[PDB]
Amino acid sequence: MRECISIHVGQAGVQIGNACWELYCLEHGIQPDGQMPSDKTIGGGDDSFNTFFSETGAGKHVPRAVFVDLEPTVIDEVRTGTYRQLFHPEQLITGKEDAANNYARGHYTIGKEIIDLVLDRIRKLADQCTGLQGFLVFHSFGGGTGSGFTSLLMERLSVDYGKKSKLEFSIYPAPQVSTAVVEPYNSILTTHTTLEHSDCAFMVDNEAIYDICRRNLDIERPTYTNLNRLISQIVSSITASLRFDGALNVDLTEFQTNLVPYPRIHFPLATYAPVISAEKAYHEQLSVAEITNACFEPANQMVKCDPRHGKYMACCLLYRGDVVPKDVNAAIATIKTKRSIQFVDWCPTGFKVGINYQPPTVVPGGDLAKVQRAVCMLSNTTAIAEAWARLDHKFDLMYAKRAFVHWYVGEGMEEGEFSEAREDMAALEKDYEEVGVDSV
Amino acid sequence: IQKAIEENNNFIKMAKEKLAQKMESNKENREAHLAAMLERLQEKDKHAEEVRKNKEL
Amino acid sequence: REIVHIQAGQCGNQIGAKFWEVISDEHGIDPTGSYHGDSDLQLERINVYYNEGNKYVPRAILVDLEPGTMDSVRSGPFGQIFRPDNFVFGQSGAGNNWAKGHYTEGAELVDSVLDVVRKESESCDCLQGFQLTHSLGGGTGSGMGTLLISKIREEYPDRIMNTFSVMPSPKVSDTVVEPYNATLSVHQLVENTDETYCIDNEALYDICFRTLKLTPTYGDLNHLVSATMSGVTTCLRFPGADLRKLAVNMVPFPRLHFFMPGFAPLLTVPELTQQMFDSKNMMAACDPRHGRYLTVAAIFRGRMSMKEVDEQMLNVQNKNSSYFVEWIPNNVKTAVCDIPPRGLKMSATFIGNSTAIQELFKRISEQFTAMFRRKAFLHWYTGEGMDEMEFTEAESNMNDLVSEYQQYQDATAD
Ligand SMILES: Nc1nc2c(ncn2[C@@H]2O[C@H](COP(=O)(O)OP(=O)(O)OP(=O)(O)O)[C@@H](O)[C@H]2O)c(=O)[nH]1
Ligand SMILES: CCC[C@@H](NC(=O)[C@]1(C)CSC(/C(C)=N/O)=N1)c1cc(OCC2CC2)cc(=O)o1
Ligand SMILES: Nc1nc2c(ncn2[C@@H]2O[C@H](COP(=O)(O)OP(=O)(O)O)[C@@H](O)[C@H]2O)c(=O)[nH]1
Ligand SMILES: [Ca+2]
Ligand SMILES: [Mg+2]
Ligand SMILES: [Mg+2]
Repeated sequence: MRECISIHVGQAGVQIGNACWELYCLEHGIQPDGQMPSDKTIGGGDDSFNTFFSETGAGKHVPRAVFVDLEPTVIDEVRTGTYRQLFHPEQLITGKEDAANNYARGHYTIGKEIIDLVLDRIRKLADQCTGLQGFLVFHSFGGGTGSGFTSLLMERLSVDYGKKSKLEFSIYPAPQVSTAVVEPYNSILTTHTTLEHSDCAFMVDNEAIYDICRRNLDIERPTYTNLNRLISQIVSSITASLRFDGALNVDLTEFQTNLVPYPRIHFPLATYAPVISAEKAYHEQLSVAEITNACFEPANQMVKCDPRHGKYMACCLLYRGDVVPKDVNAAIATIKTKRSIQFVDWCPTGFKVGINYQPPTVVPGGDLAKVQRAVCMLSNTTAIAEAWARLDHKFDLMYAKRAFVHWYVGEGMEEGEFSEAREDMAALEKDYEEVGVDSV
Repeated sequence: IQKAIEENNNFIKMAKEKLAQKMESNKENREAHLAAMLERLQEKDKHAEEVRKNKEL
Repeated sequence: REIVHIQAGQCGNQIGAKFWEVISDEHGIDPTGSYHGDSDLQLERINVYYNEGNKYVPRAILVDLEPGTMDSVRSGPFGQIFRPDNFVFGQSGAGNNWAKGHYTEGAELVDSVLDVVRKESESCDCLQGFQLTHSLGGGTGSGMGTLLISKIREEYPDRIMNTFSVMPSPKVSDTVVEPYNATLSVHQLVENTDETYCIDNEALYDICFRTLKLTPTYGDLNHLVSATMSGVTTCLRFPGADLRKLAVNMVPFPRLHFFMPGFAPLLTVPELTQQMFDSKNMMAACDPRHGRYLTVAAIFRGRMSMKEVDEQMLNVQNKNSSYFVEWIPNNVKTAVCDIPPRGLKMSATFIGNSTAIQELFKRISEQFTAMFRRKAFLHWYTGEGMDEMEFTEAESNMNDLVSEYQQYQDATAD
């Protein structure tokens, strides 16, 4: 009951899906062959971890996941990887030719050749669910598959599954490790098309995850493996309430009620702490107050922006590990007197708290230190619109000269789709301004 | 409750329709662009056959 | 992800031959086709250029209207590794006449060439596209080369087409009608190729004479071209982006797809980067500081601090911001390959879509109008069935190409 189906699209979505499912297996004591000795109910069960894992008669715990990419090289590594026995071959779908960082190719030319197959495979997983709750879609904004095919899939899922919840984990482009100059085009196009089909989207700025690995883990030039193992911790903290039980456990859907005041204002800012190397965690245990204070340090945000220059509409704290309410309430009291937490005048100023008692896990051989407690803050702040403004400005620079637009027109798109998408982003930027103004 | 049913079915309906128009306009535009390309390459062949015919004259 | 290679004309076949010698060595391939390398990285991307009795045969096609140049390929080094059926040659020759290559002596043979293309392409799991080596100053490489591109685009309209085009220079002039063959072939490349890398002989000659201090043979000029072509294809041939993804990010406007190559050294990362961006290391006779970069792609080879490469490429951009258009953010892409070239501990190759390339088209247009103003040597063309309008059309199209490069050189963000 209350099953969740994860969909991983394009390189970024797939490689992040690898990190997440490896981490889930470690958190639940699931072996690379899918065996879970601690699970005494063979063939099924309604345990909390069954929201993400189905069970076979042979005792294999199979992720409720689908990996999709328009070229095979990234998903081949999953087929021959450490967790090859974890996934049924039909959950790994591949084409032959990628989208070439072209939204049009991912949404139309190439994507329309595999979309029916992808939906058929998603349908098979949903038929195994006694009470499907919703989908989790992992993708990049910049890739042609991450942007184009994801938009097509989200549109098709709305048709085949009504208003069943769909959550996004979206990789916001960082020029540094980016290989696409047309990344702004693909970002605006996919955001516009998915906006009405997504209920909640967690953006992850690669540049923010990049700086956290350079500053906090002392990695000179982080790799995707470095970024994805940190991103998986955030995803784990967000999904932990669905995979684990607990008295003080607060379901993600309950946070979502507070995080989304209007359908289009569904982009929460995520902040995570602690991110510490082993060398620094040695003989230094970070308390509840320390990791909580770190949530309000902008250097720990998943998206580059300044909440201190914006207004809050919601503040959620997702703790996991050795944490009790007494300490949390004490730490929040301190922060309420030392920080500039300005709320809009039409929303209460309370902080919503959840505590999962299962401690955090780390991938063996990784750079992240194993800590006893951690926290993820989900806040709805107007400051996240800064990420839209930076991306919309780059869009405008290139589109004024119609740079690269012929690649999109050649695949069948029209200039009207560009202007239409850019106007939608303009309205979204205006929407975030309107919610911040005081009432009359 | 029937109003909630109606709005969900209308959201499904509009999505299916708007997507159908998108995938048709794109199919028509791409086929036209690719038809013009092959048509220009046909005029090069027509011009080439007229070059070889102007030589033997 | 296979690529189909094509060599056409005297220049095209000698440049292509050198190219296969260089990459064959890098992948541990001997002149007979066997693999005797020490690294598995040499074979991970081997299928991009080679087909598999536990042998590796270049996916190449040699074309020429005379057997002279191609016969020297079979006897030369690595001459037997090629597939004998992929040799397609005539006899009458082209006589350094574009009309003969594009209409007469070339159109008769073009069909048999396409047959070899179809056979090679049907053996591809997923064909990326094609690359052509040829010159624009001759007759076969220019005339028949442009023809073959138009004919391949008919059967493979959705495949990427690249060309390594050698531009004519009076400093190495083999003929006087070269300004005609170049302006006529440029008229074609503007319409039927996705990326064209302008290998200017004037630049190769000035690099051999001034820098290398060779008071220069075609073998010296080609030693530069083989190093340039090896660096360009590095990202394709070693693990660590397909032809379409590359073209999508390097070509902001369809007609402006002519690039300036660069190589260094002709040693630290700062020194290597500064030399690579110097006008003296450009394989095209154009000064980039007389225009602006629309896009740039650079590849570093060798064991070198990647963190240092990132900082040095951000440094050059910041200190030379005026030579990069502001309306294309993040238009410089860089890669690093752990495997160095041969004989170098670390090198760097770069390709730029710069508005300064108009200087190259201004030089070819001046040599063209100087002859077309008096109708010199026009009988070699009208005698094959051409008219004067076709010459003026090619002139007007290449003049418009210069105007467009200037339009975007002057464009501003505000
Ligand atoms: N965090 C993170 N970002 C990634 C990863 N892989 C790619 N990206 C980002 O994704 C963007 C490029 O899109 P990709 O996902 O690589 O491309 P794609 O979705 O497979 O689509 P196409 O390759 O064009 O068909 C860039 O901004 C990259 O920085 C990854 O493993 N982790
Ligand atoms: C000096 C580097 C040149 C190389 N480019 C690269 O190695 C990197 C760094 C990898 S990523 C990338 C881009 C465009 N990202 O967005 N540039 C390259 C190769 C290429 O093959 C052409 C075929 C005929 C032989 C096409 C191209 O256009 O750039
Ligand atoms: N770099 C270089 N350029 C060449 C070579 N051979 C010919 N060229 C140039 O190509 C032009 C002549 O074209 P060519 O290919 O020889 O005529 P074709 O036999 O009809 O294809 C002249 O401008 C030469 O400078 C060569 O080996 N190397
Ligand atoms: Ca069970
Ligand atoms: Mg991809
Ligand atoms: Mg010659």
